[PDB]
Amino acid sequence: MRPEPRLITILFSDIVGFTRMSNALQSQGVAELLNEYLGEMTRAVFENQGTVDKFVGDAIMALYGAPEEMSPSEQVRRAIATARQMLVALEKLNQGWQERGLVGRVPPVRFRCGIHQGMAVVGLFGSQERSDFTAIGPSVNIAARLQEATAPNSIMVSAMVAQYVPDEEIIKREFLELKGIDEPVMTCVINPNM
Amino acid sequence: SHMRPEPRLITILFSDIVGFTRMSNALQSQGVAELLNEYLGEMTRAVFENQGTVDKFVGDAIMALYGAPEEMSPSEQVRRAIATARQMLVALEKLNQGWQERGLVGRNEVPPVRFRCGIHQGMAVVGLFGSQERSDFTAIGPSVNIAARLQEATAPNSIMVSAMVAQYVPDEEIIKREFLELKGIDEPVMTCVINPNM
Ligand SMILES: Nc1ncnc2c1ncn2[C@@H]1O[C@H](COP(=O)(O)CP(=O)(O)OP(=O)(O)O)[C@@H](O)[C@H]1O
Ligand SMILES: Nc1ncnc2c1ncn2[C@@H]1O[C@H](COP(=O)(O)CP(=O)(O)OP(=O)(O)O)[C@@H](O)[C@H]1O
Ligand SMILES: [Sr+2]
Ligand SMILES: [Sr+2]
Repeated sequence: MRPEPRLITILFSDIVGFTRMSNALQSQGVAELLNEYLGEMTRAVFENQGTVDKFVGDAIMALYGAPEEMSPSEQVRRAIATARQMLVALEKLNQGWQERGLVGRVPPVRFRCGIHQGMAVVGLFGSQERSDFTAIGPSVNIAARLQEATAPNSIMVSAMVAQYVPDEEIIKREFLELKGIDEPVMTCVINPNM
Repeated sequence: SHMRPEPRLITILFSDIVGFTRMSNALQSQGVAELLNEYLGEMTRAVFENQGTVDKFVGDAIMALYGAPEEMSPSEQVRRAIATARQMLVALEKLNQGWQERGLVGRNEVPPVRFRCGIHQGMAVVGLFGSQERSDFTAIGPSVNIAARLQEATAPNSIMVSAMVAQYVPDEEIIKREFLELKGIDEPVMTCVINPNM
C-alpha cells in the first residue's frame, strides 16, 4: 500500500448525457440509472483483472499494474478489453433506456475513454481522516486529458499504449496539445471492436 | 456506509490547487507522496474540524459534504462549509510559506500553489452508489455539478458560493456578486465571492 514509483496503465472513462436523461426521473430513478451504469463499468474492470480506483460522479478511473503486478503488455491488453467491454455494456444499457423512454424521446448516452501507460507514484495517499489507494503524476494527468479530448463513443490511447495494439486497429492518429505538457502527444483512436 | 440513495438538502464543497505537479517535478518519489499528503492532511483536518464529511479526493482536488451522512441544519451546513473553505485557504498560505522556505516553490520558477473553492447548497441524491461489487458514498445531481463548476470558474486563491449559500453569509462578507453562465445550466447563476476573512 505504501506509495512507490511504478509503470502502470491508467484508464479513465466517462459518459455524457446522464444528467439530461435523469432529469425526468425522481431520486430513486436517478440512483437506479447510475447504479445500473456503475455496476456495468465495475464488472468490465474486474472481469479484466483491473483495479477500480474510484468513481467521479459518472466517470470511472481504473488501474492496471497496481496493487498487483502486471506486465506492460498485459496491462494494455486488459485495459483495452475493459474499454471495449464498457462500450458494449453502454450499447446494452442504451437499448434498454430507449425502450424505457429515457432516450430517443434526450439523445442516447455517449462514452469516452482515455488510456495511458507510464510511471506514476502509486499507493495510499491522504490522511487520518481519509486515505485512498490511487496513482499520482503526469502519467495520470495525461490519461485524464486523453479521455476528455477524444470524440463521442471512442477510445483514445497514447503511443505508449498503441505500440501493443495491432496496427490495423488504429483508426486515427493525431498529435494533441495537452495542458501541462510541452511536447505534443501522439494519440491513437482504436477500433472499439477488435 | 449503509445509506441507500435518498434526496436531501446538502451543501457541497469542492476545492482544488494548481501548482502541485509543477512543484513535484522538482522532487523524487517519496517526496511526492509526502508533499501530497502534507497538503491533503491540512485540507482534511480543516473539513474534520468543521464537522464536514470528506467525500473523496480527485488527484489534488477535494470534495466535502455538509448535511450527510449526519443530518445538519441548512444554516450550520453553510457556516461549517464557509469556515472550512477559509481555513483551507489560510492553511494553503501557510503551506506555501513553508514550501517557499524549502525551495519547493519560488525557485526554478515554480509559482506558489494557487487555491480555488466552490460551494453550493441544494437538493442532491446522497448515499451509496455503485453495485454489490463496488460502491462508495457520495452525492449526485445538478447541485453537485454546480458546486464543481463554481470552483472551476472562480479566480486564483478565492472562494465562490451560490445565492443559496450566500443567504446565510453576512452581506459585508460578500466581496463580489455577478451572474455567470455555468455549463449545462439553462438559467445563469448568481455567484458570490466571499471574503477569505470573517
Ligand atoms: N459525485 C461526484 N464526485 C465528484 N465530482 C463530481 C460528482 N458529481 C459530479 N461531479 C463533477 O461535476 C462536474 C460535472 O460537469 P461535466 O463533467 O461537464 C458533466 P458532463 O460529463 O458534460 O455530462 P453528465 O452530467 O451527463 O455526466 C465534473 O467536474 C464532475 O467531476
Ligand atoms: N488520482 C487521481 N484521481 C482522479 N483524477 C485524477 C487523479 N490524478 C489526476 N487526475 C485528473 O487529471 C487531470 C489533471 O488536470 P488538471 O486538473 O488541469 C491539473 P491542475 O489543477 O491544472 O494543476 P495540478 O496538476 O498541480 O493539480 C484532472 O482531470 C484530474 O481530475
Ligand atoms: Sr460525465
Ligand atoms: Sr488541481
